Amino acid sequence: SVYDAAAQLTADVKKDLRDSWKVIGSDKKGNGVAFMTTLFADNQETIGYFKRLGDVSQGMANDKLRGHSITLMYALQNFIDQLDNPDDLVCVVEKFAVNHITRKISAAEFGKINGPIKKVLASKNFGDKYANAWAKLVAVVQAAL
Amino acid sequence: SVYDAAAQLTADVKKDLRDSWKVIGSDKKGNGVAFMTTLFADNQETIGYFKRLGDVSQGMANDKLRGHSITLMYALQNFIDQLDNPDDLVCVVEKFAVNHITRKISAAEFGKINGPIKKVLASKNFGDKYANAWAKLVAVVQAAL
Ligand code: HEM
Ligand code: HEM
Repeated sequence: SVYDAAAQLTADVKKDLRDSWKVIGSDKKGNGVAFMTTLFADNQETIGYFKRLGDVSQGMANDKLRGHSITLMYALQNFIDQLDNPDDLVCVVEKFAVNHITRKISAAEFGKINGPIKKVLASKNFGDKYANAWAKLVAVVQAAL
Repeated sequence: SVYDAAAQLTADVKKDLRDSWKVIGSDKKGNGVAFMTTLFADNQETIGYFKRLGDVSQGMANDKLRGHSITLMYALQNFIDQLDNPDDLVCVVEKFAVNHITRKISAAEFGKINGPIKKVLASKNFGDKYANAWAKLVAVVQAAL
């Protein structure tokens, strides 16, 4: 249940998401592409889903991948801004879920993004505490898949 | 080319776009929905395109329509943030273009959003000069359709 999942976003979890997002969200292009390339490096089996992007191994040099990556960061930006209103958070999460449901992405495969996020945050000096806070936000989307 | 359409946006147009977005972009849920409802009111022929959203006459109460409207405002947020780097603006513009190209939305039909934007801007006291600025940004997307 997406509503129960959303209820998991307590005061301290929301604070950690905001604090960390201030840093990660400052460089959407850089951190967005980092999220994606790490995903393709740690989970090669997911690469097939991104056929439209072309050769994802080109990383930042791939215009389609860059455009996709930036936009992805704005989806996360959207979530952060809706944290105060669970009713609004839920409707945007369900909107993005559809984008993935139509691409045949399960909750399990969607969860594979947790690995990249934890790594990127770690390189930014943000540990498990923050990695776990983000896992909860991700869990909200997984509940709609 | 889209690059030609983008690389031509001037400092004065970027200035007006940013000043107006400061206000319009501060209430993404309200202004986003206003954009959509005004479109349906003045261009009823477009309603059929949004069947996934269900009964769009429900307005704000329609969770699907609300989720779509908020997200659309972030697409614009994206555009606004990439104004000083045509290279990034182009890759994101082309990304959103595909979303519409897939729905068979022509450059002419996409331009229908100009009316709603003009009216919403006006409700906030941003005149024709500001409406023309936005028409120029919309044209960047049109160059890609
Ligand atoms: C933090 C997690 C994630 C977020 C916020 C996110 C966000 C997005 C956004 C905004 C889009 C564009 C939607 C559209 O225009 O159709 C997208 C597309 C896509 N996503 Fe995700 N995504 C995430 C994780 C994943 C994961 C882990 C997978 C699969 C293992 C996945 C697979 C896809 C696919 C297949 C597309 C279509 C790409 C294309 O062909 O253009 N996403 N995602
Ligand atoms: C200010 C210009 C506009 C922006 C920024 C914009 C943005 C968006 C975004 C972000 C989506 C979601 C893409 C996805 O997840 O697949 C979308 C969907 C769509 N847009 Fe636009 N759009 C604009 C104008 C228009 C206009 C004028 C039309 C039609 C004349 C149009 C028709 C559609 C349709 C049919 C969809 C699919 C809706 C659905 O089934 O979920 N858009 N748009």
